[PDB]
Amino acid sequence: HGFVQNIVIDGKNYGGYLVNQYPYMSNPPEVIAWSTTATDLGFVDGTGYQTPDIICHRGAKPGALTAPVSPGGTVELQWTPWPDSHHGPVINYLAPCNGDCSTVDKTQLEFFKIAESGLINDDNPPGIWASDNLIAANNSWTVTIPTTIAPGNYVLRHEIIALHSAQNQDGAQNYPQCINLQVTGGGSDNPAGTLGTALYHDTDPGILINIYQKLSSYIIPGPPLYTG
Ligand SMILES: *[C@@H]1O[C@H](CO)[C@@H](O)[C@H](O)[C@H]1NC(C)=O
Ligand SMILES: O=C(CO)CO
Ligand SMILES: [Cl-]
Ligand SMILES: [Cl-]
Ligand SMILES: [Cu+2]
Repeated sequence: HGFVQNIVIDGKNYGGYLVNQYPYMSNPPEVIAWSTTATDLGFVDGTGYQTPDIICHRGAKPGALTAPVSPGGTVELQWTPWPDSHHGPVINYLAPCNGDCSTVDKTQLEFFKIAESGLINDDNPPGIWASDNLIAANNSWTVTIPTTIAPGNYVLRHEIIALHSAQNQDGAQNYPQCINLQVTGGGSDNPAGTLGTALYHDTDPGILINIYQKLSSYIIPGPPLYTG
C-alpha cells in the first residue's frame, strides 16, 4: 500500500495527487498527477485488469497540469514508504495524448513500455526485486524519457506490482500512478501501443506466481519493451 506523493523534474517539485487528502475536499488543487478514488492506498487486482481502473487506478481522471521534461531528461517519482513485503517489478509506460492530456479519454490511450525492472537477485527467496531497489533509493524511482520518440504530450503510467499474495488467482496487486508530461526534443518514433485493458491478464507467468520458492527466471508482465 502506498502512492506517489511528489515528482522531481528539472530541479523543482511537482506535487502528486495526495489520495489521503485531496479526495476529502469539495475544491481540490490542480496537479500533473491523475486523481483517483484509491483512498485505501491500495491496488487493482486481476479482477480489474479488463476494467478502466487498471489504466491510471480506480476512478482515475486526468491531471489538469502537464510538466515539461528536457530531452532525454529524468523524472523522479517519490513514493510513500514501500513495504519490503510487497516484492515485485517496477514498470513504466508512455501513451501519447495527441492534444492536451487534461482532456484525454483514458480508455483510448495506447501505452508503450519504456522501462522495466523485475527480479534482481534470488540468493535468499523471495529475493531482491525492483520494489526493493525503490526502497533502497529511499522510496524513489528514476525514469529517463527516451530521446528517440516523437515529442508531444504523454501520460506516464508508473507502476509497482506487488507479488507477496500472487500464488492465488487475482492475488497480484497493481499500483499504477499516472502523470502528464510534455516530452521535448528531436525524436520521430511512434511506437506500437497497447490499450490499458490489454497490458495484463490474471494468469500471466509474472502475475500468477509463487515468489517464495527459488525462481530461475521472472517474465516481467506487459507488452514488449520499446528499445528505439
Ligand atoms: C534514506 O535516508 C535516510 C536519511 O534521510 C537514511 O537514514 C536512510 O538509511 C536511507 N535509507 C536507505 C535505504 O538508504
Ligand atoms: O496485502 C496484503 C496484506 O497487507 C496481503 O494480501
Ligand atoms: Cl476504501
Ligand atoms: Cl520501506
Ligand atoms: Cu499493501
